[PDB]
Amino acid sequence: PTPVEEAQQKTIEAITKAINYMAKRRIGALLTIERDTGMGDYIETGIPLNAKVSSELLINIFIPNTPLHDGAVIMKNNEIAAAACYLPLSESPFISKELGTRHRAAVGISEVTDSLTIIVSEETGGVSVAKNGDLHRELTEEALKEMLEAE
Amino acid sequence: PTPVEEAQQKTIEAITKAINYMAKRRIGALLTIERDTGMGDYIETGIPLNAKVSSELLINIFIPNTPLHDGAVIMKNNEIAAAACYLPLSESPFISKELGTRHRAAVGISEVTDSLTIIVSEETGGVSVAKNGDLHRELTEEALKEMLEAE
Ligand SMILES: CCNC(=O)CSc1nnc(C(C)C)o1
Ligand SMILES: [Mg+2]
Repeated sequence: PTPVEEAQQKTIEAITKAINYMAKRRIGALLTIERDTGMGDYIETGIPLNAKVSSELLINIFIPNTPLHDGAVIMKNNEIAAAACYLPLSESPFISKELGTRHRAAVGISEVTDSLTIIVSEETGGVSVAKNGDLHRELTEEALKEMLEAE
Repeated sequence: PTPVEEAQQKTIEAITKAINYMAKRRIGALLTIERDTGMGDYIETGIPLNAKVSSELLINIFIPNTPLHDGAVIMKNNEIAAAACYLPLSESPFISKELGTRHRAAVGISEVTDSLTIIVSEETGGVSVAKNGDLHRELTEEALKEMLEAE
C-alpha cells in the first residue's frame, strides 16, 4: 500500500476502535467526517484541536460530563479539526421518533453536505451513520467499516 | 505585544484554567512544558496529539479511568505534543515521602532537562512545580501563573 492508503486505514481503525468502546459503554458520540463539501463554518463553532487521530483521543473527547463531549467532533484531512462543534438540527419527519438531538444533528449536517457522520446512542449504545439525509441505524462493526471504506 | 507574546499568553491562560479546574476536583495531572532542552525521546513514548492547546483538551486528557490520563502530557510551545508519556523517576530524597509516581516523574524529567512540570495531586488537589531537580509544593493560583509568565 501507498503512504496515503496506509494512513487512511490507520484512521479507519482508530475510529472503529473508539466507536466500539463507546458503544459498549453507551457513551453518546457524534463524529462528522468532512468530504468534498467544506465545513469550515461548523468547524469554527467548536474548540480547535487540529490533532492527530487516535482511538485514545476520540474516547477522551466524548467522556460524559467533560468540556469537550457536548457537540460534534469534525474530522478533516485525516485530523481532528475541532470538538464540541455545532451541527444543524434536521427537521425531517422521517427520523425514528425515539431518537434525540444527537441523531437529528447528524442527519441535519448530512442534508447540506456530502459528509459522513457516525452517532453512538447514549440510550442503547447503538451505532448509526448519517449520509445524504438518511440515517442508517443499528450497524454492526462490519457494516460501519464497510461504510468508512466505501466513503 | 507580538503575535508570539500573545500566543504565549493564551497558552498560559489555558494551562492555568485547566490546572485550577483539576486542582478543585482532585484530578491528578502531570504536565511538562518543554523549554530549550528537547524532549523528543519522551514525547515519542506517548500517544501523538500535536494538538492546539485549550483548557478543555487538557482537562479531558486527565479525566480518571480514560485512555490518556496515565502518564505525562508534554507541551511544545503552543501545542500538546503527546499524552500518556513516560518520564524518568527521580530518586531525590527531597521528594515528600507521601507523594506518588506523578511527582517523582516530574522531578525526574526536571533533573535532565530545563523543562517546567506542573503536578496536581489526586490526594489533596495541591499544585506543585518541578524545575531543575527541585519540587515546589502547595502553590497558589497566583504563584503558578507568575512562575509560568517568568518561564
Ligand atoms: C534529554 C532529552 N533529550 C531528547 O529527548 C532528545 S530527542 C531527539 N533528538 N534528536 C532526535 C532525532 C530522532 C532527530 O531525537
Ligand atoms: Mg510552601
